Amino acid sequence: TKFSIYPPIPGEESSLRWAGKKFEEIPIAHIKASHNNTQIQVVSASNEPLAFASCGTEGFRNAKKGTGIAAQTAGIAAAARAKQKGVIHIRVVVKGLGPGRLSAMHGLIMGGLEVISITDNTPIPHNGCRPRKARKL
Amino acid sequence: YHEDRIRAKFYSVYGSGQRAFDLFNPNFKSTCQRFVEKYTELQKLGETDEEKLFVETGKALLAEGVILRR
Amino acid sequence: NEDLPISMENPYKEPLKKCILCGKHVDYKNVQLLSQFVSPFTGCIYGRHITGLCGKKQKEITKAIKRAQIMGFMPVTYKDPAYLKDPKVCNIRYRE
Amino acid sequence: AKHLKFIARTVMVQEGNVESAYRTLNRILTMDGLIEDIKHRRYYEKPCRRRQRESYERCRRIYNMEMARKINFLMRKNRADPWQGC
Amino acid sequence: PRYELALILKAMQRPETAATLKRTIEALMDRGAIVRDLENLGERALPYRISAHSQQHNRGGYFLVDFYAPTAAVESMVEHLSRDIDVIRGNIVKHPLTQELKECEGIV
Amino acid sequence: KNVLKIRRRKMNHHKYRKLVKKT
Amino acid sequence: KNWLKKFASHARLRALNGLLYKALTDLLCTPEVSQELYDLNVELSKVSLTPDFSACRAYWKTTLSAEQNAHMEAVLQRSAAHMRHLLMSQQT
Amino acid sequence: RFMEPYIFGSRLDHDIIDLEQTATHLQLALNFTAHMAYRKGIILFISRNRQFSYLIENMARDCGEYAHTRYFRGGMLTNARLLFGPTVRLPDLIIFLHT
Amino acid sequence: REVLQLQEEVKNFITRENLEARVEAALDSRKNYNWAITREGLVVRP
RNA sequence: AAACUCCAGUUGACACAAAAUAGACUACGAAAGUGGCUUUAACAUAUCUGAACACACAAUAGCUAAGACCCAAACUGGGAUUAGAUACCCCACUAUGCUUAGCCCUAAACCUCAACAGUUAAAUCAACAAAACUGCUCGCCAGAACACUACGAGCCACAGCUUAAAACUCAAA
Ligand code: FES
Ligand SMILES: [Mg+2]
Ligand SMILES: [Mg+2]
Ligand SMILES: [Mg+2]
Ligand SMILES: [Mg+2]
Ligand SMILES: [Mg+2]
Ligand SMILES: [Mg+2]
Ligand SMILES: [Mg+2]
Ligand SMILES: [Mg+2]
Ligand SMILES: [Mg+2]
Ligand SMILES: [Mg+2]
Repeated sequence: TKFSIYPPIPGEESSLRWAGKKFEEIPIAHIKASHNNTQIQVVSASNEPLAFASCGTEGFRNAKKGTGIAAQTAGIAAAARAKQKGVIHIRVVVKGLGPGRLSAMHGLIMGGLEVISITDNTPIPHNGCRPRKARKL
Repeated sequence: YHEDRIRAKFYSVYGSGQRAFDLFNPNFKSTCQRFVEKYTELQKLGETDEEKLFVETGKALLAEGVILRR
Repeated sequence: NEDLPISMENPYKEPLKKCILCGKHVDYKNVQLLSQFVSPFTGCIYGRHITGLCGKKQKEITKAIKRAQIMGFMPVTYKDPAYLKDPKVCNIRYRE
Repeated sequence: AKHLKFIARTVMVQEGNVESAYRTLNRILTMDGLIEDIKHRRYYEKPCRRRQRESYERCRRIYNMEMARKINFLMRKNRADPWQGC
Repeated sequence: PRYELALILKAMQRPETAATLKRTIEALMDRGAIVRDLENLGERALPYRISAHSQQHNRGGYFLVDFYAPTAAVESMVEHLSRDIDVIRGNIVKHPLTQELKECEGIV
Repeated sequence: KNVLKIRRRKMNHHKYRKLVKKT
Repeated sequence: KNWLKKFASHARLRALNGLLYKALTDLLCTPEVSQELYDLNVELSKVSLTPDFSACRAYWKTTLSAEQNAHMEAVLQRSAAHMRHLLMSQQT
Repeated sequence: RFMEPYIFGSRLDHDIIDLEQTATHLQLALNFTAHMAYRKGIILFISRNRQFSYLIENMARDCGEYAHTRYFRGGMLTNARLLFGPTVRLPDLIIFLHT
Repeated sequence: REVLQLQEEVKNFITRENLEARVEAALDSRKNYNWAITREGLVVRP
């Protein structure tokens, strides 16, 4: 069977399973990678918050907070707290183009969680609100 | 030239002849040129309907024994 | 003299090239056709350098896509998964 | 917000190759122009500056294509000298 | 002129859908329309979630109503569709067949 | 084009606007 | 503008250095400039601006192999101008 | 543009040179060349087409005339006195096989 | 010819009499406007 | 560093705001302008030219009234830097950007090319810009600066706009 890079459709029945569960039943790791901070939250397929860890909650402060190492630490801690609740597989959903976009995922993998799919949900307005003026630096 | 029209039709229907051109021969005669000569003869000894001339020329050339795959 | 060239239009003139949709009606309800010209992952409409369509049919497809999207016939942020296995007519490869 | 989730901008992983999937996602987001959109939307770009930028990029692309075509056309002559000596 | 009404109705049972369709066509006729044909495109999942009349919809029935009406009818009919509670979304467009398919000689 | 004429126009106008404010 | 002819024809310094370091790293993080550059995984060590602001020197960490270093250098030098253009277009 | 009067026509975007005019022009050119050779004038063939440099040099040597198929340094003709000597004799006729 | 075509067409228009029957028949029918194009410019029907 | 912690993340509900991709298109309109969807009206003239003031219009900014308020933001506060920094950087928040009804009538309002008709032959042609010209009409220009000024006149404008000088001075500009 040719591997399909596209996700399964919840309607159409598929044979892909992970620990006996379907795609729509796997927990979701929501990563928000801001410019100065990275926040990871693991939730269930039914939206029950299981674990939460950011670079700020792990002791990093100010400019150290928006680094790859801080995001890796936050991902490791989130993976640990989720492993304490029965999570082994996750679907990743990243939001933002901050420095910890990939480091947080690395930390999640290094903490014991298995990633089966990556999704991007960075907000892109189709011209809604007006951004701020450019800096005159 | 007038025969160019005929040539055009030929090169669109029977395609480029599998036989190759020899431009070094000052009197080289292609399959298209044979078709043109037969078409002109049929026009001069008969009526003027382009499609009928085309099919009659094809029939006469096939009778002569030259292969013409459409 | 009979051998002189005669005034004439080029008989060997090749027909002008036509786009794949030339002569065909583009309808906002034909979501299957419209989905062939949007990104599978983002639903963004492809440019003519990708679709290969002429200007008129590019405009027709763009207008039909916007109409279908706003009227509740087509998704906006992705290509409908039902049409992911249609013939690929766009010159784009994600190495997927 | 009102669309179905886990279809848009979603990549499946093959044999646990997470890095390859992430890089494919980056490729898709860049090829669809979403990365450029996000980066350009951080601060407001004035309409006149936007128009100038688009004009410059269009003209640069056209000029580069023409130069590349010229070089590709004149690369045919680049071979071993056939009349060496004379 | 000739118009096409694209109708996305609430996912209902057959009697309610029939009643809604009859009511819509009756409104069309009351506004001076000559209804040519009614086509059922089927019940399907909506492309996105639609909120109408304080209700959220994820599935709907797609119907087409071809008709001829005076120009003043359209606006009136639009208002009517805004009030019908069984109509998730209604749109009156100029009929696509009335648009002329100009012929092309190809790319210049 | 002569940019000095545009500069002189700028100076004269700015000087003029100051006077009307003062008086 | 008739582009065809044109084509054919200190505390502040430290802040700018840091800003440009972050900007260039974030540009290298993606295929925004080119896929060939992205596949190289070029890492930057620092950014230094000359005191008169005539050049921005971006120091890229070298690897152990030599042919890889040469290929990386070639790609980077070929892609410098596009990076400058992107940095100004994003209004960093 | 100035070659238009000598062109019979264009056959599928390829120009055809009217040979009836070529006959008269070649007649006049060959007559002039023969008369100059009869008068013992110096004849210098010139051509930068490297495919025919050897042939043109052989021909010039054979007919007892002169050839220049090589790079043309600035001032062969206009500055001949400095580059050959104060008493050099310049050609009486030059024939371009390639202009 | 326009008028003759329209005359024979009006015979199958929805009036107030056949509204119920026509609505039921439409509810018992399905119309498909979907069709795709190929790289050769050919239509593939669903 | 201030600021917030009625903070932050997921999910759901949810604009009087502005309109990714298409657009690598170069279209519409007298110009200004115009790039989300639908519908209704609808884009003058079967010679050409024809106005600072007549008749209609005219980006942005601005002025009256009422309304809406997400975001942005002149001003105004706080934080930081600096020799000073009330600028540049960070945070908050106004007039204003939006709707309705009236004003104001200005722009590098520029393709810095006046409108119509014609030619490509000449010496192509100061230069550069954007190949060189012809016929006809209207508008405008006769050294620089004083001067997008003074006075007069007109104006819904009152620190405003249009029109627009002279005296003194210079050999240049
Ligand atoms: S080429 Fe004819 S419609 Fe596109
Ligand atoms: Mg007039
Ligand atoms: Mg006057
Ligand atoms: Mg005026
Ligand atoms: Mg105005
Ligand atoms: Mg406000
Ligand atoms: Mg301009
Ligand atoms: Mg005029
Ligand atoms: Mg002024
Ligand atoms: Mg006055
Ligand atoms: Mg005044």
